[PDB]
Amino acid sequence: MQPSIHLMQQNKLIVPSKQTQKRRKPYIKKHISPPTQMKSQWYFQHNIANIPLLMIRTTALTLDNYYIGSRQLSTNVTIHTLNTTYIQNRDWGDRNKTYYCQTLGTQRYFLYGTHSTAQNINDIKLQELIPLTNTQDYVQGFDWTEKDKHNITTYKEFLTKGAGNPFHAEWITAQNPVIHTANSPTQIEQIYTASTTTFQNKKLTDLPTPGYIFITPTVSLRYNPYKDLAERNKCYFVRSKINAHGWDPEQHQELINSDLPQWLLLFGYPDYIKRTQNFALVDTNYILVDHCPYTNPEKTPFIPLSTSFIEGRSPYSPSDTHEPDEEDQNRWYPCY
Amino acid sequence: WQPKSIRKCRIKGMLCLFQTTEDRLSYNFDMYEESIIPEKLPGGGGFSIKNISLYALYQEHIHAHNIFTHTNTDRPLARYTGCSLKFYQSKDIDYVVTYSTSLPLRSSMGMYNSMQPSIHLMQQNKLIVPSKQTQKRRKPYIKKHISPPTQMKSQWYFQHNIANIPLLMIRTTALTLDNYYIGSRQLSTNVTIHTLNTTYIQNRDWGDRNKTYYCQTLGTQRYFLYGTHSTAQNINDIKLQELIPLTNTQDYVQGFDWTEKDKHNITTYKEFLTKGAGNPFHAEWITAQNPVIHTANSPTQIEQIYTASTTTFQNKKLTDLPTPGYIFITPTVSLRYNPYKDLAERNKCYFVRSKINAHGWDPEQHQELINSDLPQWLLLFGYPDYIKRTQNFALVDTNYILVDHCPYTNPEKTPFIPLSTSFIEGRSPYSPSDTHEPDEEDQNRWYPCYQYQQESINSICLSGPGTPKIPKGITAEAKVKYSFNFKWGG
Amino acid sequence: WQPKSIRKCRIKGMLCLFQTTEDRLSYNFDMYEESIIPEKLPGGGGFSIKNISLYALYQEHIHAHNIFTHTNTDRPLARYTGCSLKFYQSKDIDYVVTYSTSLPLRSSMGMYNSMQPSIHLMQQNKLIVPSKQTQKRRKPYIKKHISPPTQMKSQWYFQHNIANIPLLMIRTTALTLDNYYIGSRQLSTNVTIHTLNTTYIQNRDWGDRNKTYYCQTLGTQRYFLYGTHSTAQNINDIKLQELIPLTNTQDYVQGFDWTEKDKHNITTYKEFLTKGAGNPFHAEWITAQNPVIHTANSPTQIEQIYTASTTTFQNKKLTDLPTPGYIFITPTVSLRYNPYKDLAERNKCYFVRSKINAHGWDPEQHQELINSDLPQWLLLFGYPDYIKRTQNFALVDTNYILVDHCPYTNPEKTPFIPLSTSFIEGRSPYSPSDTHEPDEEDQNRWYPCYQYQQESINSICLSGPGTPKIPKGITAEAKVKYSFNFKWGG
Repeated sequence: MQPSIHLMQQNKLIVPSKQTQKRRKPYIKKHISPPTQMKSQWYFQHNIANIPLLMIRTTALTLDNYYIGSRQLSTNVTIHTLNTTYIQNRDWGDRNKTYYCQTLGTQRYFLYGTHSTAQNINDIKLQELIPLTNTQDYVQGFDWTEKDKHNITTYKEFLTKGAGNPFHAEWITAQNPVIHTANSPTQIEQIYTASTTTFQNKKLTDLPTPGYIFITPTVSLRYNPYKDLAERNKCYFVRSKINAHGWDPEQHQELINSDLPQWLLLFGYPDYIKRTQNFALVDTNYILVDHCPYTNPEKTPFIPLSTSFIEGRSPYSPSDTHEPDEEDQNRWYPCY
Repeated sequence: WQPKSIRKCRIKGMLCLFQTTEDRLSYNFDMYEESIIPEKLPGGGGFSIKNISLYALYQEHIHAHNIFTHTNTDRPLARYTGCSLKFYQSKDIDYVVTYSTSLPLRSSMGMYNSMQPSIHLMQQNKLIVPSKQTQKRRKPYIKKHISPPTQMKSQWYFQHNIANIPLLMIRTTALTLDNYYIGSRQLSTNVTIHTLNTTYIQNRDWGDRNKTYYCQTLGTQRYFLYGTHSTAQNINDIKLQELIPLTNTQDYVQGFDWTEKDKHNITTYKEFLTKGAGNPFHAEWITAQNPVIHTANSPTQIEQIYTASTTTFQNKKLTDLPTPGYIFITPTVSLRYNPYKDLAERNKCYFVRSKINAHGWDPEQHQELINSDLPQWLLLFGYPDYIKRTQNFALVDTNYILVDHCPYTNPEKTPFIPLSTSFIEGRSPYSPSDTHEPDEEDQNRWYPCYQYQQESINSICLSGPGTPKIPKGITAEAKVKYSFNFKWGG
Repeated sequence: WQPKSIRKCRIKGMLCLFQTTEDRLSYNFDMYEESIIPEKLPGGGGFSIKNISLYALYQEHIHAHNIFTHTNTDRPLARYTGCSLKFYQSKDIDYVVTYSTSLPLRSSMGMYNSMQPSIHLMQQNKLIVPSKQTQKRRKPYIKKHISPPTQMKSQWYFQHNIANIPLLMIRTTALTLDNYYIGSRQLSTNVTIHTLNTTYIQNRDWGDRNKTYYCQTLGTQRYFLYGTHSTAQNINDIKLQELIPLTNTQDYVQGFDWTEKDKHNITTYKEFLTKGAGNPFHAEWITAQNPVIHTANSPTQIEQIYTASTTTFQNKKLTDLPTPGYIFITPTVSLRYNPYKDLAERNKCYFVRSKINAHGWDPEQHQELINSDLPQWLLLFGYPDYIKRTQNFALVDTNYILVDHCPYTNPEKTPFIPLSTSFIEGRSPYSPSDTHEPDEEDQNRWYPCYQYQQESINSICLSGPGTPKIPKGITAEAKVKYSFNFKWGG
């Protein structure tokens, strides 16, 4: 149905716009025969009521700006994506359950935001970090120094109230430094239950497991349809409401596409899935994924992210509403 | 002796000829669509060279831009009959086309020079495509039948035997029949060209933290440029503490005075030269907005002086340097040029390496890569892209730079040397006004180099007749529909 | 621009298409006439692939099978016009023909599969030649004119420049339009196939006097087959002295009991295994006419036992071996198969090396040499000869063996493994009944190998539709007269 492949289809009909071309009569008229199965005999009411008589396929295009619009700075489209090398947990949307980016073996890993001005990773103080500990909540978090502001008496209240959104505008893009580690905040729980005021001498390296890496949640890929083909690229849906890792299909192997380049391959695929499979919620229940080796920055599996979600704004609100709307305050997680 | 089974087969698809813009007016498109163009950087080209081959058509079908009327599977025999081209009218730009079917179909230096639109119209057997704005036709396309190449006879051939042989070569470029000799807001034809001041900037070795930059070397003595904030017009009273030497390139750093010693943790003047170094090409020094003094100082002399005593500079004057000569010399000058006042009695252009510690602007690479007998606005057109496609130099964009000789400017220097306005005003290329500083990527490449010639040589081309002066920030498309007739067999 | 002197020249001669027989029904003839076929061994083939070239015609003239109307001496220029073929009717067999003149004329795996007569008739642009018995025509030959290859134009060429280029490719096979789905004495369609019992015979390393043969190796334990003459059905009371181990292959030896110690000058049980070894594939053990017991004995255990004491075996029982398990396992089983009950939902066939000490019947040589989606009676047809001509393996006949997978037999084993009736009944191939023992030459090759698959895979092909079931011991000829038109020049 994508227009550029649609024109190649035989027995087509183009309708030039009045701006593109001025015709003598502003309409194209044709006679269409009945379906070849339906003979020219008589039938009852409510016996041919639901039988289709004519099926119309239409799409929009522009014969003038075929390969490029006008203000289009370039063809060179930027695609935001989840950093799938470290964000592998598909279970979001729970106040009670903390969010771990990935689980290697039986150890969970977490992302921590900090405001440290020192580039060293070992001197960053444990008080300054702002753990995620949740999703679905567009909350930016705050430092341990803000203990008095939110009526905090213990670090448990800090994690319940001072939790920050990993996907928040100040952390999704890594505008502020964010550190991935194997901290397992239960370790900090034990440390401050032993003594919470002793954190003045607690350093980032004192955690039982080493590894403190600046890992951004999302990266901006650069892509180009003229440089992209279809030697192996593929796309499909995966559930977003399960506590399982990996981005492989587990739902329906009949709902995998492949042998077209990305700009064609994506076209109409979500709506097709909506109409054919009738999944639980489609929009809210799960998410779409693809595999494309033809981007400048490439990750075996990919994962779109609208610019609105990356810049911290509700969808389809261009610039005026800089914060997520009232309705989506309880759904701000990677979702269709 | 026709084969047993034949099947008529057509190939129908839309081919995007070029997407051009003001900042990308005179570059070859078809070598840029294969390569990824970074976002927020205008690309494309105002002219394209097409070598349509059967393997190229199959590759296009892989990208899903065309269809086959009948598949060629298990029919190795092939037979070519001819092609039909439908040139669609662009909405707001004008393009002319021409096609050839000779034996070699090898692009040459003369062909790319002749690709410039005003000389392209003079070429015989042309075809103009008026834009819808320029003229409203009955049918918004020009259709013609093109015979196969005259060498390729009408016999049968194998698959992957005529795969790479060209069947049709298309030459296209953009123009504007209305604003032929001038755009509209074009204040005048009177184009300004920034150039390196080649009378004193003669060293071609940039891009080294360790090695200082000397503008020129006469005999065995090196000369250096120093920036100062002195408010006195006298050249002898300017204090030695106030000067800000260059001592480096490739670093967009503006420098600071000796009075700022405490700010950057400076204990010796060596730390001053390592940290307080300034870019000679910086926006506050390239244009000579602030005074800059050329001399034969040889900063090792100042090294000796302050190793003797650094605090004694309160009584050290500019004239105390062992070698005299302190001249206000701007790094770059703005020439005024006019294509109607310029001819081709001796002008010439060529490339020279930018990564060697040698002086002079003469060619030393390839005497076969010199052009001459056309005026500048024609002579430059497509010349860089020609060099990219033909010679395959090391990096082209980064390895070296282009130079010309033109006696027809108001201010004239035997050899010249473009400089895009972006590089002169201290901004990354193709960023119009918002990003006033060089980007993150080019912080380690801010030296005179081909990635900073772009807009200047493009404007030199643009000043010539027939250039499509479109509004800034808009992109113009040009689509062509191709129908190749084939007959698979076997 | 015709040459100065031309001379019309024809080439007339008789070409023997194939001489087939029941035991040689589905092999390519034209690769066997070049090689010497030993006397008293039927040869030929039921189908032939012909690549008639000018050099081939000259070679035929060297053998004096044709004539030239006019000599080509001192006339290097050549011109081809066309060929006329006269297909003579065979006396008592039916053959169909087809011809192609494409560019490559390279035989493929699909072509040789499609060569089987019942699928060959379905091919378009065919030609049937009824036998004189089947039908009496007015003129006992079919004559047609065949155009030159469509790539070869009607221009002039040099000698030894078109010498090796094919001019005409002939595909032929034998059939019988009368007995299409069944012969005559054919008791039934219900063909019996002997096969190696692959559930326990899994070792592919045969043909070594020094190395003993183990049927299979589970983990690190080897299993062996033992023949005995015990008249008691109990498996635990069978005495250890009565067993006759294999301990070798490639030797058609039946073995003997420990009681025959004196006959062969045996002093120790090592001499018993060196001399009293028996062939597991021998006529009295392959079919399990005499009981044979599979076990995990590992004869080194018996070595230890008799080195401790050899005369104490009077009290040694079969159960005293360190590892239990004594199963009556026949080396080969007779499957029943039917082409009308067999399809192609998953069946497959391929070759595997027979001269390696490795287990399993999976392919490890070439995944490009697997066939599948045809029923067995088609799938096997011409496949060995195709492999001979295309891959040029080490020895084909002796180096390795063929295997298939077919779930459609009454008794079914994931992988299968033909075995000609001759090898199962202990006789040399192609010797019907007179020579009851393997010949002198094959005394040192009597192991499962391609030289013993012949009649079985041939019978599998024969069971299919359209096979010319001729009487045993008769040979059928098929002669074709070819007339090539040429024009020498110079």
